[PDB]
Amino acid sequence: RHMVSDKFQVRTTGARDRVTNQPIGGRNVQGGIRFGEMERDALLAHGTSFLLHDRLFNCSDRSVAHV
Amino acid sequence: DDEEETYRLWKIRKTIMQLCHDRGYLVTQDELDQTLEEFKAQSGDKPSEGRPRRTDLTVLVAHNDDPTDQMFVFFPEEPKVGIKTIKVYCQRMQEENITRALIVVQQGMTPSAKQSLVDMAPKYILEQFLQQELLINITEHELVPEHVVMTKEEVTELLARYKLRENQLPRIQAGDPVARYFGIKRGQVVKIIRPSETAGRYITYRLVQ
Amino acid sequence: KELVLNTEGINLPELFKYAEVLDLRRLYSNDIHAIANTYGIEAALRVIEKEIKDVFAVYGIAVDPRHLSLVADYMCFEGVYKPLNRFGIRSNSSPLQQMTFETSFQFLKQATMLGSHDELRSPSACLVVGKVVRGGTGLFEL
Amino acid sequence: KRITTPYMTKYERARVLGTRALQIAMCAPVMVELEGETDPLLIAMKELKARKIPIIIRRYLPDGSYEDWGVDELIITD
Amino acid sequence: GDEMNAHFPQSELGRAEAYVLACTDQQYLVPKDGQPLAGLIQDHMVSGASMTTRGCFFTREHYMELVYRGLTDKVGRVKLLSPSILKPFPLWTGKQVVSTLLINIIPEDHIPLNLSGKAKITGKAWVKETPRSVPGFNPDSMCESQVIIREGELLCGVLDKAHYGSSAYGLVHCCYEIYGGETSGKVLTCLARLFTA
Amino acid sequence: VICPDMYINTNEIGIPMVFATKLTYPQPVTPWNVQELRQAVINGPNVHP
Amino acid sequence: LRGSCLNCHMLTCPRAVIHLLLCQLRVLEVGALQAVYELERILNRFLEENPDPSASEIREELEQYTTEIVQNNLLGSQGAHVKNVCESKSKLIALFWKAHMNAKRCPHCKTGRSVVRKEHNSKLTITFPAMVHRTAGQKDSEPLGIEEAQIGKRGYLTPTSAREHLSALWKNEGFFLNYLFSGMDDDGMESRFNPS
Amino acid sequence: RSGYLQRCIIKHLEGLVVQYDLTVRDSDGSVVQFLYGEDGLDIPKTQFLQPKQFPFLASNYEVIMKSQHLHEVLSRADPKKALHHFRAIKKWQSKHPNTLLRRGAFLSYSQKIQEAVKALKLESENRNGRSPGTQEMLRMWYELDEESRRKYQKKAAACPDPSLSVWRPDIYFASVSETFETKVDDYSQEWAAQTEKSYEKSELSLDRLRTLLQLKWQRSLCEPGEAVGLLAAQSIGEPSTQMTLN
Repeated sequence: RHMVSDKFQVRTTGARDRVTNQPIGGRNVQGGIRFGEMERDALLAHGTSFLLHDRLFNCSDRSVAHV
Repeated sequence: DDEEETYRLWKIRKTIMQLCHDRGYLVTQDELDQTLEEFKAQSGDKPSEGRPRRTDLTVLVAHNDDPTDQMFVFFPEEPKVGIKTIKVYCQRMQEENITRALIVVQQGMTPSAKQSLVDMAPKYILEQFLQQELLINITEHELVPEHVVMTKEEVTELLARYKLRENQLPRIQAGDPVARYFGIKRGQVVKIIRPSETAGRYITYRLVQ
Repeated sequence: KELVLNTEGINLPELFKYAEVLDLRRLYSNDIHAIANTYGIEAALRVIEKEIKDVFAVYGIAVDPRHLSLVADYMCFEGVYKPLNRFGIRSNSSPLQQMTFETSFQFLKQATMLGSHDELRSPSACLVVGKVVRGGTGLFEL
Repeated sequence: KRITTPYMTKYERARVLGTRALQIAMCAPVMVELEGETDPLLIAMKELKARKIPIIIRRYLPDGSYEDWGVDELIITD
Repeated sequence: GDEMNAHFPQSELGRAEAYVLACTDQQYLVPKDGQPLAGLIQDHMVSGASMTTRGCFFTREHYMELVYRGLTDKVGRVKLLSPSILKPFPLWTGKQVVSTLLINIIPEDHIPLNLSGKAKITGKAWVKETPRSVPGFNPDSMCESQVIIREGELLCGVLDKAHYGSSAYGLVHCCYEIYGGETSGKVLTCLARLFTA
Repeated sequence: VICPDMYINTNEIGIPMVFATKLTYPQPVTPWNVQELRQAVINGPNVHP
Repeated sequence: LRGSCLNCHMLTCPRAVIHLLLCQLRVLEVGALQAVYELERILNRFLEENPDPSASEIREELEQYTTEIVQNNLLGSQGAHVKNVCESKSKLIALFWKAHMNAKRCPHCKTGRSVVRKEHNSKLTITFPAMVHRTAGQKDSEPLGIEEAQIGKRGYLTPTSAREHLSALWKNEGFFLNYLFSGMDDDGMESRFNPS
Repeated sequence: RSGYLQRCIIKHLEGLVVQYDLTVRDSDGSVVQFLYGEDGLDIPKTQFLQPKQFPFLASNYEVIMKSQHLHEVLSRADPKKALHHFRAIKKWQSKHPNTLLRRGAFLSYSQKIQEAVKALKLESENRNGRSPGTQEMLRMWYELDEESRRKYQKKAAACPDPSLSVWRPDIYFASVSETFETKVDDYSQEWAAQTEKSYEKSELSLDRLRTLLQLKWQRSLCEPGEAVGLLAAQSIGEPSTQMTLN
């Protein structure tokens, strides 16, 4: 049997969260990826800022604000 | 027990010769390499030789700078040295006009004596030295490096080269035995020639703080 | 073949009374503090490294002797011997990497009570502000 | 002189080849005649080995004061 | 059963820093101590020990077949070699084969390279009881335990775990140090393909 | 989830059609990248590329 | 508040160490270390200067070293910010907190100083001192009020009383608690701190 | 268990960027050291520099020369300092058997005049800071001419500080460390004498070899740019995870 439900997950664009404007998960509305504590520690560790500026900044929650 | 007492006396004499030379004051080579049994010729038994001050080598002169300064070495006999002897040699030093003296006890020193040191300090810098501290060197040891004291010109050449502040050098308070072994105070830099095994023989500047 | 004996316990001042039937020059403690005050800090290092090495060595692992001689000259560079779980790392210019360490509130409180203008070099600071940081790629631009 | 070294720092070559593949990816004049493959990742070797890099590398010295380096002044080599 | 996360950069910057800063080609070794990290796989090592050993005779068409199969067609004009033996039919030997992969895979600029290291299987892996008692010759040299590659044409000895394996002093190990990364990676993939086909 | 297989490189991973089809990459269409992005806007999200 | 006093509304620590650490902090406000270590041989007293002084120790070492380090390329209106000063400042403020919690009696007026207890819901309580403090204080005004009660005088302290207490505390020790609460030089604001 | 140890140790040193001064600094303008580990070498190939990997760059020489483009780099480096400096160091060591010895201005002078002052019988009171056969020479040194003084006080200073310390190995060519120059020298006078007494086809001279090894050194240093602190954090983090054999 499926020891776990071996279904997959994928998303490029679509409906995101309302209050946070972040891609939701679930796999049933085409969810996305999660970057926990260890992934962010690896990102601190590799020595890269442009990767963060590209993924977390440009892709996750980009919003043209005004001050 | 007199045997062991002159044994320790001679140990102290040898290592104070070595501290003198390492301190950079003229000592002849015969002196450093002197047999305990040969030192037995210059002085003898525990009471026969007068233990307290038949051996005060108060006289070895600073010479590279100018043959005028000549630091002082002392050997009291009261295990908790009172301030009275301190005033005694306050007198002896003002009378002869030397500003560098070294003391030795055999149990420690009364706190009030150590305080009475502090106020006379500005010229009267009299280094305290328990007999235990000078039992055997801290420099003759594998892991311990070899230090040299730089002058301010060479520290200046450094600070010019790297373009840095004085708040970026590694730092050390004077209480560390090696620091006192020389007599560095503060705001001075001693490079370190500590060996290595990766490649070997680093050079690193350490700021006394 | 330098014959050895096996002692236990730290009172250095006492060992000297026996002065002529041992080698008081090649003498290091298991403690990192008994020799600290008797010899120095450059005293401490070689023994710190001996110990880390052997604790990995009873298994078989052994890191290259460059990591060790790095981690020495940061966990002890102000004379005294500090730890790094919290004490040494407290000395971090950026309180936000500490905010990332254990509890954001404590080190936010540090930043508010101190009021330092962070020079924006540490990874935490210039990563959270949104610029490119000195880390790896990002020391330079066009 | 410079208290850096004329020599190829791998991060420099890597990141600025990324920058040049970006350059020719977007609107950018085609210096070296694109002999087939449109992709400037495959033509990036051509750019570099033909030395079509007027790019200004702002090597930053310990704090603030920098250097600028055109990639030809290095020792790019096998 | 563990998971794996896939990612793609939107700009050429992240793409290229993955191409070269993050690749296995020029990050081929472990910089912790300077020994390889992406060696060759075990299933493609018994193959190695099968071909390159003192005899496996291929006639022509077979030879050209293997050499094309394991060559990732992008090439252009392909080089060749000459029959090792020439008497009845132009036979070959496997070493001749695998050498071709180098001669075509090590770019036209430079020249192939030497080595005289060692290989995991001892000299006494296939030993038998006792020699006809004769001095002079020794089972020590002129043996099959030591790769002796001279100008990119293996001459004696197997390819054992050492070289295509991820250890110090290996074949894909040294290729990377002096040619770059991409060519070492190409060597690895093509050699594996030959070893499967 | 991942599986131990051979026919991909030690420097290359083979992606299924879902992630190779849904995920994209932006590029202004210059007089030199014409055919590729043209066929891309032809096929789209149903067939690769 | 636990490091404070009730009678004089000052800190439980004597004023001498407070003034010494004030000088030490004003040194740390640029980041100096060797001078932090060299000031200790000299004592500190009230702000005053006169020709031919008596047997006393001065404080203007502070300002003369300040103007000296400004004169030669090592101090500006911003202030220096390095690592060793960060370690030193963290340790010295930790020691100031230790001195806060390591003082039970007041050397100024020898009061009782009823100890206070914290609660995890942002509340403060008052604890009546033991008989030892009531008998050791003085024949004058004692921590025991004009009332007779049984064992246990634990009561809630209203935030207005604690507010006026901290108000007195700050209007007394602002000269220290402003530099403690300003790691950089307070040139742009140059304002006093309010306990509100 | 080893996993939790990794996670504890992950709370660690982060911001240690080796600046363009080639001294490992930190985030806050601080200077924690001067030369990484020894210098530069993060063991990228340091498994390949030193030990018995030369009989591999003895062969394969010409590619390792051309591909490395030595003529492309000879006009941007001067191989002068590393020669005079090393020769002087060599002489100093050759004449100073045991450096680990107190030697100063007139210590040697005293060893010299000790025979004379033992010859003459100049005895006195054991007065202040001295013995009889000492004070006389102590004074004698005063009216001594400064010529022998200069002669002696020349040979009193250290074999000068290390090459790496005064010459930054990025700019100046041939900046090798002590226990590696001994290695290249080992192999120089160990192969040439070998090959001449070997069959020796070997088109290569006893100086191309030197230049080659020195270029491999200068190549093997880690460029500025990489934050060494995280490197060490992982390198202890892996045995922090690999603790789990037991």
